Amino acid sequence: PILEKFCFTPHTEEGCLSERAALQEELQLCKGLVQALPSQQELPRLLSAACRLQLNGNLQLELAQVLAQERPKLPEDPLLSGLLDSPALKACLDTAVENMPSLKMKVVEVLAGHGHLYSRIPGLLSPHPLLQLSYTATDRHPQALEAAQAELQQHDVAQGQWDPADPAPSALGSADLLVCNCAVAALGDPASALSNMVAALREGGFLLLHTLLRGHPLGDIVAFLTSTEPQYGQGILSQDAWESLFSRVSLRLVGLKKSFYGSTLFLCRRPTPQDSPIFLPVDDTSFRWVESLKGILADEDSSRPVWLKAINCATSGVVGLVNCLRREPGGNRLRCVLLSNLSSTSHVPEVDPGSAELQKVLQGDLVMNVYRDGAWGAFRHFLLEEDKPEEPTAHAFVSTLTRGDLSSIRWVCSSLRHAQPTCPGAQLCTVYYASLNFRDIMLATG
Repeated sequence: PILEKFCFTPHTEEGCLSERAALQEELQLCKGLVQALPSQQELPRLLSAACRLQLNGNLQLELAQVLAQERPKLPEDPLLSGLLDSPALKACLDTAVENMPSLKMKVVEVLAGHGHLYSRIPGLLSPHPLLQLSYTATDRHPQALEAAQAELQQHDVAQGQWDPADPAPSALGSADLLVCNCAVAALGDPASALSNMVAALREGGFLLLHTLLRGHPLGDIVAFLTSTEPQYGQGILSQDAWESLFSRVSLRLVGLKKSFYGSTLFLCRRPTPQDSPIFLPVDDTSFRWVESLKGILADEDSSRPVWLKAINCATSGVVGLVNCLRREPGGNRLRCVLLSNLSSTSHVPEVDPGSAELQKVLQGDLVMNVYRDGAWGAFRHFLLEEDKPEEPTAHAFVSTLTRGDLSSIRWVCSSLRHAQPTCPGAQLCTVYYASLNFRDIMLATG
């Protein structure tokens, strides 16, 4: 079985990877070499080689090319691909999948050869049982991404010839989701590439963009490097620079995921033609709102989106209601807004049409808009940790978790922790040395 956890997820989060210890050590290593102009990781080795040839007046040429760095191993560096291995990628992909009028998803990757997302993205969508995915990876040159062609084949992907700078090919046409991995890939120009992508992006689609932010320590460090290649430097931009860049192409930022050192992950949704939205209260306890909603959904001719908003009670289950309604005919109009605060001291934002928050969520236009404890977010599914739970216990018994295999033998908590069976004529005894007999081997062996 697929084991998951149903967790709340803020739309905008900061300091995602701060918990990781290895990433902090990597940042310390990279800044140490940067200081005064050391690890098995590729990026610290690259900086060590840059400092090695010259402590001063280093050739941009010599640091740029060096053995063990010609490979695109930077994306394999934990610092650069930290967020992708984090749950932020899964949350963004779930957000993209959820807000689709159809059950099929069309995703295209730009500069896929360097991005390498083609290997990682398709796996994360396997847990969705009904989702059907059509993946296509595009890179500037045919020889680019020539390696790993078997890795592409094992997944249901297609090659590409699109270079983002030029207008998108008609073959890609309209796609639900665009993934770039701009952190490692090189874009000719930010505004031009964004214009081309938004041209390729369908109406109401999503643009998932991964970038390193300028003005941050690691951002400045990468800015110093790759100075030989101007295109990569243009990819590195300020957070406000990216925010302004999105607006110019009329692309609205639905969500943002940021790392503690500076690596960030942008998610944007192409605006859809503004339509007057219906409003229906869904907090009535008598459930008489079903008839009112039943009538509205009946008029399938109307294309007005319908907003079910519950604000009276945090326990209202409108989330599942809209989840089930969307599948049924005429469900494309449904969109949810719920205010569920778990703390009384927390305040409730106003959802009046005049108020700003409702306008902002309408502009975002996401199906799920759940506000809890001062942050707009939506519930998401994450695979839970594989390791079995363990706790300190005074009572435990040796058990073979899998019959017939000795490698499984491990200590497990014992029912004696409760000691209810103890009674007069029976007593509990500590065990210092426990012997093994033939029958024990026969049992463990299976």
